[PDB]
Amino acid sequence: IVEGSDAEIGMSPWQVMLFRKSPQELLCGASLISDRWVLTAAHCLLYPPWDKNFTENDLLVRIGKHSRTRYERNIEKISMLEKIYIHPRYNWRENLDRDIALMKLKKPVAFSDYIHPVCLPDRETAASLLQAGYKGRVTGWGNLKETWTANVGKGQPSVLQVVNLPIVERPVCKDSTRIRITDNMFCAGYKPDEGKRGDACEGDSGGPFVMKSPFNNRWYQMGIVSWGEGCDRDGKYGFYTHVFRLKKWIQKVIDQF
Amino acid sequence: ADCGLRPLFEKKSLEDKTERELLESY
Amino acid sequence: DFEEIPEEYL
Ligand SMILES: *[C@@H]1O[C@H](CO)[C@@H](O)[C@H](O)[C@H]1NC(C)=O
Repeated sequence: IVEGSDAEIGMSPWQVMLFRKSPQELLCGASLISDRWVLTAAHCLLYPPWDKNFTENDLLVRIGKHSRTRYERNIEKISMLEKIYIHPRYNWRENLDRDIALMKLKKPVAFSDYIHPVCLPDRETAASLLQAGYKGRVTGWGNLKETWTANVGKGQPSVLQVVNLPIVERPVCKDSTRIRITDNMFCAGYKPDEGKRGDACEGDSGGPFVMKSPFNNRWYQMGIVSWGEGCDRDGKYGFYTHVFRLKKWIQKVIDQF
Repeated sequence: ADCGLRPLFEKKSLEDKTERELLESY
Repeated sequence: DFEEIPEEYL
C-alpha cells in the first residue's frame, strides 16, 4: 500500500495472508467470507507468465494478523487449504479478466476479536455504493512504493497498511490505460486535479476493497486488488475485480462444496 | 448473519480513525 | 524476515 497508514488493531479482521510454505513468502492478500472460505485473486495462484501454478499444499492461510513478519502467537490462526477454486473463465493471457478464486479451508476457523468475515454485496448494496466519488478502503502488506532502482529505503511495511480511495467513473478508467478494461473490473484512485496520493501496490493483490453501508452498519467486500501500471503514478488508477458481477460464480461454488 | 460487524468496533459502538471519511463521501 | 512458524503446518 502506497501512502496509506498503519492499520489499527481489529480494523480488518477479515484480512488474510496467503503464505508460502517453501520458501517462506508473503504471496498475496485475501479475505475471510465465512468460517471456511477465503476469497482472493486468481493470479495469486495461477499466472503462467511468471510461472505460478500453486497447489493446495504449497500454501497456508494466516488470519487475524497485524505484523507482516511476526508469528503472532495466540492471536493469529494458521489454516491449511482443502481445495482451491479458480473461475473457469479467468483470463491470465491479456487483462486479468475475472481475477478471482476461492479456497476452502481444511477446518473452520474460530472467530475472535481479530478474525471475522466481511459481507459479500447484494444488488441493492452494490447499486447504492459502487458510484464515482464514493470512497472505499484497501488493506495489505504490499509494497510501499513502486519498485524502482532510485528508491532509497524500506519498501515493505512492518504492520498491515490501509488506504481509502474514491471510486472513479468507468470512462476515466478506460482512458487512462491501454489495457482492455471489462465490466468485471472497476478503478479507484484520486484524479490529477485532486492532487492527492494513495494506491495499492505489488504484494497487495487478493486483498479486499471494502465499503461500509450507511443502511446497516456493515462492511461489504466490493473489489479485489487485481492490477495496475506502476503504483501511485500520476494519471493512473488501480483496478479491482468487480465482486458483485462475479457473485453468481461465488455462490455456486459454496453451495456445491 | 454477523458478517461485516467488527468485534472491536461496530459491536462496541467504536469508530476507527478514518471511518468517517468513508461516510462523508456517501 | 519471517519468524518461524510451527513445523506442523510447515
Ligand atoms: C497447474 O498445475 C496443475 C497441477 O495439476 C495442472 O493441472 C494445471 O494444468 C496447471 N495449469 C497450468 C496453466 O500450468
